[PDB]
Amino acid sequence: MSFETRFEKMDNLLRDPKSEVNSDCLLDGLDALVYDLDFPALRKNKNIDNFLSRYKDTINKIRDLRMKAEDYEVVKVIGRGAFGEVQLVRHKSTRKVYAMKLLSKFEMIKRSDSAFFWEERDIMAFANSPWVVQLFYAFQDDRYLYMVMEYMPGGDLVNLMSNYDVPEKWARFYTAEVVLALDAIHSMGFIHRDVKPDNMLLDKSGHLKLADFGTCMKMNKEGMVRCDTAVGTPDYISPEVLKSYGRECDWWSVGVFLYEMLVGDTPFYADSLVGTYSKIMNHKNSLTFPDDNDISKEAKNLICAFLTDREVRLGRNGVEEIKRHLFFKNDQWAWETLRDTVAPVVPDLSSDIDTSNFDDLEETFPIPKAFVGNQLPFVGFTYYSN
Amino acid sequence: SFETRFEKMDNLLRDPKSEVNSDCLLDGLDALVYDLDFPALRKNKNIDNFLSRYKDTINKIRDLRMKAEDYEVVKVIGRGAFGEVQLVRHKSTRKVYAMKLLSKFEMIKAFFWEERDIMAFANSPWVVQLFYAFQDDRYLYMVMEYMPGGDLVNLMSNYDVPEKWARFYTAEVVLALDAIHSMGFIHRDVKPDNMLLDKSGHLKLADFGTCMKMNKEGMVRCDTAVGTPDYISPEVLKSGYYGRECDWWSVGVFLYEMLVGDTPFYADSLVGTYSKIMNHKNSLTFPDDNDISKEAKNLICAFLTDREVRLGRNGVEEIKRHLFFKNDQWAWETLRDTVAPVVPDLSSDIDTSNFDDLEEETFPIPKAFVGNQLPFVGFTYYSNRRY
Ligand SMILES: COc1cccc(CC(=O)Nc2nc(-c3ccnc(N)c3)cs2)c1
Ligand SMILES: COc1cccc(CC(=O)Nc2nc(-c3ccnc(N)c3)cs2)c1
Repeated sequence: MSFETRFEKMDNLLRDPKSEVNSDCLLDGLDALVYDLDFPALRKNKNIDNFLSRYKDTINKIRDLRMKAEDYEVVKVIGRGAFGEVQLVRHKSTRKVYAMKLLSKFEMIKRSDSAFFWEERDIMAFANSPWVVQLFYAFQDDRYLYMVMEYMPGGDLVNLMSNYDVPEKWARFYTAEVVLALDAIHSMGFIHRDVKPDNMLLDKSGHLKLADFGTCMKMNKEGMVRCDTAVGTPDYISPEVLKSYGRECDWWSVGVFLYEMLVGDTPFYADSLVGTYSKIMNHKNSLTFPDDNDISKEAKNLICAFLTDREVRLGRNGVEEIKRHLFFKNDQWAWETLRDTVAPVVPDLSSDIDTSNFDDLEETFPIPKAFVGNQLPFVGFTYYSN
Repeated sequence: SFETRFEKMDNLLRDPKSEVNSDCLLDGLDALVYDLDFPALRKNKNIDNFLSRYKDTINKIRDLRMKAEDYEVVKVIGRGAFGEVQLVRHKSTRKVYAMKLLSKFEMIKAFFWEERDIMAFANSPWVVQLFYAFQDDRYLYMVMEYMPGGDLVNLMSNYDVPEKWARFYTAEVVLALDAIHSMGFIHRDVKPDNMLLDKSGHLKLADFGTCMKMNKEGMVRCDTAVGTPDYISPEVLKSGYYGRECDWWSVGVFLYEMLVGDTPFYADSLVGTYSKIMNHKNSLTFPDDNDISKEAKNLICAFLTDREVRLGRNGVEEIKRHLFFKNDQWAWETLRDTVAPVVPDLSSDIDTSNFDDLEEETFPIPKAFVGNQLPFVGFTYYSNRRY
């Protein structure tokens, strides 16, 4: 390369939203260093003291100029999870409405889990699919991570399933939309691993979008992934993920969702968590349908096609072999124009902040005696849209 | 407003004078990684995971950004306290520069800020120009335009300086010191070693180590002495509240040495010279030299007096008006456009004939976080520069 080339390459890298060394990732680096060094113990070191003093006025200006939590008015707590809460907010200046997921920095470190969010960020930020919930801004402070997404007013599939005996027409529509959306994620080289109705959200038109990309992972050259982590609720997970694989695992979960929609309960439910794991491992004999003519021949066929060992699982050869399945044969929609058709349940909403589909809903780090670098696992999480 | 805050934050990342422009920010990451890559500290998972995460990236960054291996070293054209100056050729552009190196370890065992600043933004034909300023874990680098004509020490050592020449060189020093003063700085250490010659034989000031910013009264309050033992003014020597009058004392010393051949307060020992300075009232004497003109003597004595009566106390113009400078060859306003008394005859773009023939220890591995690279974050001048 030439002199100019090297300069222009470096210059563009400061401007790239996919760059690790963007103007924003670099500002995080400084902001972190200053948080982890402002203690009296460490200030005994002159290098540390002089540095902090030198960058006092500057670090403050930035802390006040950059996007902060006090820039938003909180409207309602629309959810709760492991390491935080999701809330309906209004950006005080623009007056624009968003869903904001908060993640506790102290808790994440304590609970040793402090790297999942990376996958969740990139997916929502750059997916640019009508099937993925859109990330507009990502920011932070010494205590939390913030994800500013577009608000899904229709609620989740858990709420839908709880308010209707789902007819087969609807189950076909919702399964198909899940299939198209999982395929979009796979096409970005990702495996979800724990697909559940809690992750399936409804837009203002009643169409599907996937959310909460916690368990997601990037595939290797062979389209494969390795792990050994703590399973949450085993109910929706593939046997091979519990036994610990490729994207076949996400198709196992689709069969569990299609079962639950039509039967009313999950196929491997048991009292205890360990109970559910046993039923999954012994799927070959545990999977049974009730004696009511209700489920069609093809619905049963597709369920069993997905609820088998990976080696014979519908999907092992690709999306198209799932799409071709007779269960989907219909006179209402084409796969290529489905998200343009009329959704089976269209939400009737009172406002831009209607929260009718959502059910009605502080330990910090100690002072360190030496350098601990608690802010280091979060440098570069920041993101802004233009 | 929302936009206002973006714009404000945006002008800050772009400003070459900003503390948080792309240049400083990249230095901040580069530093953190250097001060953390040790086995002791890597036992901390936060530290290990961070380093592993930013491995591939920090390397790309290091390979792209300006580094010392981008230059071919032609000769060591100097040495000083904290490093060496060398004639280099940028391997890609093939362009020739003088590069001053400063040992990061030795410095620890903050003058460079004033020096960097003056050379980068002076925008005067009297000041040596800074093009790039880069670093690493061991050195600071200052890429300046190469002065092929050498210093005034070399000139004075190869010629019996005639008065015509001494007038020219003094005048150019006067114009250049005034330029620094106009940037609100006291030079504090004016000497022939700091006076360099361009390809045309014209003056430029270099090595701005001792440079300090004047206050509202155009004064400096230093509790300790600063400068060279022979050029140091009585008031800096006993520091301390003083002004730019001190630089004019040194011009006197520089005038006397060019005409007499020796410094005015020279003595056997260094302590001896200090004594003679403090007694400038009786020590200043001229030899039986049927060549030092009446005015040359007058100007020397005008500068070599106590500050209260020193030529310059009222301003540059009273120095300029002095009869010593009365001549029919140049005007003050068109002097650097006149033909220099010694025009260097140079063989190439890398002719180093005016430079005498010339011919490493680092920080130990730390057991805990020391942050030895923190006093240098922001010294880089490459990404965000004034054009
Ligand atoms: C992993 O730790 C946590 C912490 C807190 C909450 C949760 C659940 C969770 O992930 N909810 C999500 N909600 C949205 C969301 C997007 C658009 N609109 C609406 N209404 C909700 C995206 S992810 C998990
Ligand atoms: C601070 O301690 C040190 C360390 C290393 C060298 C020195 C002497 C010193 O300051 N030399 C200079 N040389 C130049 C220079 C510019 C253009 N062209 C040419 N040929 C030389 C500028 S400053 C002092």
